[PDB]
Amino acid sequence: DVVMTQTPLSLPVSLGDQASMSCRSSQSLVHSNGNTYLHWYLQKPGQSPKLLIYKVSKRFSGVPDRFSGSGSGTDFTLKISRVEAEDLGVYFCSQSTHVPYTFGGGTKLEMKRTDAAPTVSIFPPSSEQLTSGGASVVCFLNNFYPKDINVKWKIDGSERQNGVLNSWTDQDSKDSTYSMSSTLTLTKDEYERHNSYTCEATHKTSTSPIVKSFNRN
Amino acid sequence: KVTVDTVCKRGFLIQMSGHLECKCENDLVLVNEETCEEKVLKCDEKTVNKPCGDFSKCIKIDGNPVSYACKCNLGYDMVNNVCIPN
Amino acid sequence: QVQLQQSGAELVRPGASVTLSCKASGYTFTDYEMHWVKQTPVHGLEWIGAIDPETGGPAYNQKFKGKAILTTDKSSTTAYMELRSLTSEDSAVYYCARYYYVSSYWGQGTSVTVSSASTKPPSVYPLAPGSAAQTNSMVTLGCLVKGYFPEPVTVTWNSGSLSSGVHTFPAVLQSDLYTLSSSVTVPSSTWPSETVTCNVAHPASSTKVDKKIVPRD
Repeated sequence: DVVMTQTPLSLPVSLGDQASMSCRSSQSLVHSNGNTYLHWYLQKPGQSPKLLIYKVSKRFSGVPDRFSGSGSGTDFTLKISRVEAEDLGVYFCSQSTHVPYTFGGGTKLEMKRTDAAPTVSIFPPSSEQLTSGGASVVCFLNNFYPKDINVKWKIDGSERQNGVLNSWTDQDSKDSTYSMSSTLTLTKDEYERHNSYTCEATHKTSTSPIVKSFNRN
Repeated sequence: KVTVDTVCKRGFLIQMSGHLECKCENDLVLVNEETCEEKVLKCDEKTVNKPCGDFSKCIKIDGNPVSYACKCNLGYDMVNNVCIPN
Repeated sequence: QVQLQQSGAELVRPGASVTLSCKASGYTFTDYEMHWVKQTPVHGLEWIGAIDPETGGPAYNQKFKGKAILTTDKSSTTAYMELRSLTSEDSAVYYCARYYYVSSYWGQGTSVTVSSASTKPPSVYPLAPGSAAQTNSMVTLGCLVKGYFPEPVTVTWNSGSLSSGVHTFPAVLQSDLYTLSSSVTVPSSTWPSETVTCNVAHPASSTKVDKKIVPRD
């Protein structure tokens, strides 16, 4: 199979910037008919991918002329001359020279802004839940930038991976930040056998973990 | 022979110059009045009889070292490498 | 104009099969192949196979041989994909697309969710701070909405009067059931002196729940 690799995974830009993305193939995409079947798509959230450029550099009907593609053999490049708000989304390249047809992993074009440290909030089980035998501790990590973030749960100091459910928001359309929710679910039994519950965030804005804790006491 | 009831294959009717024509979608080429197909860029054994341009197809020419060429259909002259009615 | 109308969202028990449809209109059906493509967050875009509607002949990505079966019906200009013996790996969005050297038009996509659950209302748990908030500070409250099926649940705060400072996190399916959480952030001068309530609706079970967030004691 031909593997398609796209760089970068995330392209933060400000409106009006130029943008450039790379797509490389593991095998030449020149077809025996002379053509090169390398195409670019834009996919916005909740929608299907839409064709932008086909056969390396041909603009699909109706596509704004700020998009241009170039390249040859294995290396290809999509450029956006001046980024607009409607351009944010995930850009996929794909080849239809070789069966099976394959796609790259996508480059996500996103809004750049200044760094923002997450607001971390931790919440113990409600009494409603505890009467059922289950216990969930919830940690929100809200309105942070950049998007990269790591969350570790600690029970009395011991790192715990089982029982953790995580969910991420898309980039906020007003302040360009990201947010995260992390839920650690236990039995009431195990929950009452421990004291310190701690949500620890690793993010660019602090060199040490950002820590919210709750003591059952 | 293009009329209001012609169905343009991978193309569409448009008034160009005086009357109706099938214009190809994307970068396809005319293989006849009402048929648009993919344009190969090389004429060799792997593309024989395939479209190489509007009203042009890759042909195999029988001489010694067998050769291939993009030849216009009957009724057209390759003028500066573009088929145009004779 | 050219239209590819895919069938609605599917909820499928593990081991069952389901058949997806792609109704083509606005072009000559037999002039283009139909491709089907799978999309997941983990594995990205994957070409499933192609079918020539003039002959019904399919060609398959080796990865999906035996998992997918492509047919076409000329009279109705519809392409079908049958997925067989579904596992959790088959949960995805599935697209059909019109292809002639490039896929210029795509369907809107079909959501397939594999789960053994029947319709099930959520449990709705308040998330309230453990400690009182300082003067002129922000307070983050929340609601945990867990153990439901299928999507969607909706969440609002104070019947939608609290809209800024809200983060509703996308639902996550785990062990056949969805979990979702939502946070809201308000000045300490507004809560708990004014009431804050998350309103949860699950239309599939005709469930509507209001959960006032009360301070912990």
